[PDB]
Amino acid sequence: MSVSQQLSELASKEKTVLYVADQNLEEVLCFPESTDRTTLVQLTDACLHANELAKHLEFGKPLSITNQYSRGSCVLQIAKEKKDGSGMVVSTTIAAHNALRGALKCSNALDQVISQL
Amino acid sequence: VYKLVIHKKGFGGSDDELVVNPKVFPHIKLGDIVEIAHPNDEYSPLLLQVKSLKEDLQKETISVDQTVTQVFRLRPYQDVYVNVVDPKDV
Amino acid sequence: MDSQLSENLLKCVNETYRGAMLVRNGLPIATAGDVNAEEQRVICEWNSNAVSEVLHLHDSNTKILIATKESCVLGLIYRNT
Amino acid sequence: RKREEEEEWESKVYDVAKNKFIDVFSLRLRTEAPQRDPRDNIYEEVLDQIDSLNLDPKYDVAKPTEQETEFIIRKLGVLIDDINNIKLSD
Amino acid sequence: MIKPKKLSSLMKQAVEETVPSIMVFTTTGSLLAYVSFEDPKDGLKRLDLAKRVRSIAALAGNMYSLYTATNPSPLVAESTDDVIAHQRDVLFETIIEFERGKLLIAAISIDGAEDKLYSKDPLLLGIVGTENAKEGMMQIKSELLKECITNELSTLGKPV
Amino acid sequence: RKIILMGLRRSGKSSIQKVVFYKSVWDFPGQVDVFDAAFDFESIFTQVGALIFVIDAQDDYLDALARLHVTVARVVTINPNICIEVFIHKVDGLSDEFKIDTQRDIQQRTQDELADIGLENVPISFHLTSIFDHSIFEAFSRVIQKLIPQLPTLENLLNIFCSNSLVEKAYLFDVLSKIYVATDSSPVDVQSYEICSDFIDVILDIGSIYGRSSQLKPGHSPEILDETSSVIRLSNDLVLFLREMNQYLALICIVRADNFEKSGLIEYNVQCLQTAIQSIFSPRT
Ligand SMILES: Nc1nc2c(ncn2[C@@H]2O[C@H](COP(=O)(O)OP(=O)(O)O)[C@@H](O)[C@H]2O)c(=O)[nH]1
Repeated sequence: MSVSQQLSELASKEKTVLYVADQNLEEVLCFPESTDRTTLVQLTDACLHANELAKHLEFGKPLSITNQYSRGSCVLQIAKEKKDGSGMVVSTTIAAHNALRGALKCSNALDQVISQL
Repeated sequence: VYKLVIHKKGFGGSDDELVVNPKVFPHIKLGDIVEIAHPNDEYSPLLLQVKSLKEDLQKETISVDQTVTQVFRLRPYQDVYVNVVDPKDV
Repeated sequence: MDSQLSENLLKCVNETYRGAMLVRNGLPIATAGDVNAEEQRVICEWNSNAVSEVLHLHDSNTKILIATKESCVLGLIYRNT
Repeated sequence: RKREEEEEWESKVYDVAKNKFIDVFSLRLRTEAPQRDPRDNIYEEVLDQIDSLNLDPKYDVAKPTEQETEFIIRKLGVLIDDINNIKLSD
Repeated sequence: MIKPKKLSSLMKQAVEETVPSIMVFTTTGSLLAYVSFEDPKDGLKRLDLAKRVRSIAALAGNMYSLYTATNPSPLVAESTDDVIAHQRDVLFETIIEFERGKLLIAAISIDGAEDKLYSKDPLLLGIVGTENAKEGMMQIKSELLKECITNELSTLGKPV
Repeated sequence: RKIILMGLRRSGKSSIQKVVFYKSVWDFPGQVDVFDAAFDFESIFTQVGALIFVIDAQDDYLDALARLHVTVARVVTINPNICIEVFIHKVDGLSDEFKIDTQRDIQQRTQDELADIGLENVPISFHLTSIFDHSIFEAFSRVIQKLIPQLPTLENLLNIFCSNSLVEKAYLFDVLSKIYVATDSSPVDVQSYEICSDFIDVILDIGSIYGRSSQLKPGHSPEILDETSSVIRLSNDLVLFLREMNQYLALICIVRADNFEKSGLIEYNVQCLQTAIQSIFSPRT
């Protein structure tokens, strides 16, 4: 069970949440299994609206949105579309100041394999 | 709070004083009486009867005929309160 | 890019270290030499407790010299052969 | 014989301008909504049972000599001084 | 009073080949001032560049305003509730990566007063990158431009 | 194609061309009609797609209706693609009860004699015009909309632009004549149309006062000028804004100020509609 493997390895040594949610709120829930709150639907709605908005720029399709907040609340996301053409899947993860700038790219590196398969 | 759109009776396929979208108002059936009033009521509210259900409108919009809005001092493109009242009270 | 940082990065690259890689804790700031075909994301995602490490890929033959202090990482690219 | 080509041109430029617009009404806070599909989650475990890639960051550690360590700790300090010696005006 | 020629001269010195356009706009997409790498000589070459910069600022202000209503700060750093009470955070940096460019949106924390020359809309610094651009140099340029614009806009409220 | 303003004597045609045309519109006189051979009527009526007959509401109109019926028969025997419109005129002095009864009487008197003649295939429209109001501009706009073969494409473009951008009402005016080429599917309010007509007056007058440097250079402008864009915010939670589309066209939209907080997205959709209009009206193969 690779889900329990990453559920021990990406919730312990860097302390980040992981959401692999989508448009219709099929919640791949909190990987430390904390309280869910209302930040998931807000972040997923903002990411889908930002992925809709940034297609109209000249630079092309977005790969990632690295949204750094103050005093160590830095959030990175990667949005990828569904294979059956029914929407998009985001990959939300929240960390500290230097916790994102570091081993969080490992967590999104496993999460993009998850969103592929 | 819903946006107030005006239409013309007999124009564009609309033959009623009130056009109610069923996907905006799922609790409104045929023959109901709909109270349309201003926020912070200055004038009398408007009561109209539902005679058709068309899905051409967008969300949070209710279509009233232009002369009915001109009689009741309803400004177009404004917020209105949409409520359903019993026929025995009015 | 400043001129003194550009000449310092040119002083980083030589006939021994064929590639220079300057990077913050998460974001790159300066590149020199042959920095392509991965070998940059593994420097960006790198984090460890100690300060002096030597790393090479087990599916490649490129050896990287890595130092990290004051939230700034320097990477030197040279072939393991 | 030439008006139909003009109509096809107007249809394809109408499709281009339809695809190039921005839906402002979809670009709002549709949150605080109830859940829709909380059951379809077993696809996550049956796809991520193994899928041949659960692999840690590799960076296979050899031990540094003191010459290269001294070289890189001398270089990183003056590069850090170059970073904090930056200025907007030249 | 704000002088846009002063802002253009302040942002002209932070422009390299990998950073074509640096602009300052509001959260509603209203552009204040902008620069460019190459200065156009034709009129239409200025007009299409100004239209592109205005469209970039118009999309980037709404892309910042979508994320400004979300507080992810309680969902990290498990500690006491006084620390959570100290976590009244506002967004100050946003980096978006594309195939053929990069975009950085940073909110300029204007000094002087909380109601000096903005009606609850912070000025946003937009930095446009390319494929060869590096995101860490853009953050250094963003913090230098923010700390210079804030000192430049500290003398606001000009009289008569 | 040309527009022919027919009618009888003292019907109001010269006042219509004083108000509209004088701030191809041709005014045939109230006498020497199609029975007279003073003009080559069959040559002119082939090239004319819109026929407008002006009928006075206050005066007796049965001789005017007979002249209109024989003119309709003449132009149908000349060409089957002509559009016929009836301009009921001089309704400024009439009451609100009088206009509806006059329109009902004129329409019932006309549409039954159309079946009595037998030319039921042709469409004949009816308009209530007055030179002291803006209804003559709206009636001439609905006349002009029939002649343009590109009306449903522009109307569908304005419909999807109003639905996407939360724009309440949109018009595509011509700034020289204050006649709107296209509008959306929602009805045209007279209170909206008056302020949309005077918005062009304010813009053109201020741009005539202050647009003196460059602008009207005889050789060429060394720098290409910006398109004229304006924004007016009102006190009743409504915003009017114009964007210059072509050298003679403009787009005035009515938007709530709640929806004008996201004015950048509306500006982007206005730019995309500008690209669509400039690609439609460009010469092509
Ligand atoms: N008060 C008023 N007078 C009108 C109106 N329409 C037309 N008239 C008058 O009626 C006259 C009609 O003249 P007209 O038929 O246009 O002259 P013609 O074109 O040479 O045959 C004009 O001189 C106007 O003064 C109206 O709406 N109100």
